[PDB]
Amino acid sequence: PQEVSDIKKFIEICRRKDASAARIKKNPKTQQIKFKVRCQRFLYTLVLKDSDKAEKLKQSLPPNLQIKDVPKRNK
Amino acid sequence: HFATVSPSGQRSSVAIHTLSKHLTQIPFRKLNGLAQTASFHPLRPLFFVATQRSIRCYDLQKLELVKIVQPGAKWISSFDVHPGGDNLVVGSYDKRLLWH
Amino acid sequence: VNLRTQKRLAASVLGCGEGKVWLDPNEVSEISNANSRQSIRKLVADGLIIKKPVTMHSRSMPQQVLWMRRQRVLRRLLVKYRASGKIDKHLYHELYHLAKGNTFKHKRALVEHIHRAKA
Amino acid sequence: VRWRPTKDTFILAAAAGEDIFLMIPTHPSVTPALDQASRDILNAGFG
Amino acid sequence: EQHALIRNEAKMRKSLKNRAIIPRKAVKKPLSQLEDHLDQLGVDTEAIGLRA
Amino acid sequence: KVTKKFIINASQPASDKIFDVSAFEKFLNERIKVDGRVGNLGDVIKISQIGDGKVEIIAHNDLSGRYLKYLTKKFLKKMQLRDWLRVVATSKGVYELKFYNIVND
RNA sequence: GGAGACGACGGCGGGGGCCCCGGGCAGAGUUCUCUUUUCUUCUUAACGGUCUAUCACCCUGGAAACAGUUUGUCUGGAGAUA
Repeated sequence: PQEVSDIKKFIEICRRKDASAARIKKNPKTQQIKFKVRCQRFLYTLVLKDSDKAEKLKQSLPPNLQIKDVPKRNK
Repeated sequence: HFATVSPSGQRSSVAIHTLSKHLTQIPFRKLNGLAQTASFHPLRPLFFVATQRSIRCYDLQKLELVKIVQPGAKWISSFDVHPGGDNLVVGSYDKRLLWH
Repeated sequence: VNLRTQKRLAASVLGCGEGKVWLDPNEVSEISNANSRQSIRKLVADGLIIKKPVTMHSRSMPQQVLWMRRQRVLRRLLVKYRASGKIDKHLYHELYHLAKGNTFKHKRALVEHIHRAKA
Repeated sequence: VRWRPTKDTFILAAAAGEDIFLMIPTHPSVTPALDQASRDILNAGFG
Repeated sequence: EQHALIRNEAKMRKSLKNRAIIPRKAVKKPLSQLEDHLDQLGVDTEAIGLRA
Repeated sequence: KVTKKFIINASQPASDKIFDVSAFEKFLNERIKVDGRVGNLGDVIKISQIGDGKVEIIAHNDLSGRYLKYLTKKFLKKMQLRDWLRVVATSKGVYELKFYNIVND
């Protein structure tokens, strides 16, 4: 698992041909936003810290890559 | 604040001087290379220090390394930050310009 | 009804001992009918199998170490004085040996001896 | 040789050898008021 | 006499040496017992009755 | 300069007429201790009632809601209601006095 | 040529776990009287990134009015202190 702090690199990782899964984590107690992408051999997580950039990133992610929000109380 | 870079100063190579207090401090002991140049970010409290092979970006509010950028160069001569703060230009003695 | 099986499965699923599992006496029939770890979880949720709380447990120097500590503090004080320039190298060495010997007993005594030496 | 970015003063910082000199060059843009403000900025950390 | 009775009830429930007991929030209690105790203290009983 | 707002909710017991709000307030008045001694009811800890049936406490020291719950249990079983009433923290600083679950017969 | 590849003991120091003490949240227990009360939860793996060091080694320089230094010992022109 690797950390990402740059949005363009997260975009290119998501555009990689083997980018398998994606999810968005919102931690409201620490007002933090994470975008996690599963890209075969690593899991990458971008730390955003801002909701405006979170929305812009969600709009800018590739359409084929189905972005989704992870729910509470995982089954 | 004004920062000075002395290549042969070893662990005293980079020094930030606060003029309002006449205080010279050396915040970053380890630099992983011979320091060549340094600059302040245009709109955010980050410090770029360029040694012979890399440029290390340091947040000054935490005094912590936030980034390392590695131009494909042998001996970095100069660098410059965009007024925007998201692009770099690196000129090196290997006759190669690198836009980052 | 025999409830050894239910006792063991309930302890295993509740992560406690067999002495901490409690089966409802009035519902022995339903507990006996339960014979799977999903049915026993259903009973645990329903309140017929209960994990009891833990039992109340109400709670309400060698001369080697002395010498080591006194030597460390004395040597630290000599280092501080020699670094602050109160003493010089040779008087520092003299005090070093004299304190290694049982001449000094405490920091203040060292201090008055330094006063006598310098005055 | 580098200039102090602020327009409120006229301060030049040079590095020769192992020394850094902060200087006030004589230029027909420095008023008496601008000069005194610059000198106050320089000798404002002597406290 | 009431003090002696309450002491007797307490020592009756106490047991000797540190036995783990079922919590009240886990155990359930009957309407008959609740109504009896309440009207011993003097509580009008039409308040309760639907409950559970 | 920090103040504390504690709420004791005995609305249901008061409506059922099993809990005396005035008696409970008096009980807290004698038993709340400030500097290791009871009766030091200065401008440190204050106590009042609202007309709807709850007790409000404004604490300036470090009165712990655990102490408030402990005194609540004290009064409840002093009136002999411990076996049939419990105190549940339903909010940040609101302790509600409700009934234990009841099985029909 | 290295690693694999290595004895026993002693005290000393660093670090991680356990034990202990306090505050806070939630719950449970005693309570004729007393006890701002007693007990329980408060946890974070592999792997990856980054920062962190005793020994050791290097440069300047040249020490007795000998110095450095450990709980102890000792080290130093075969280059100490700094």
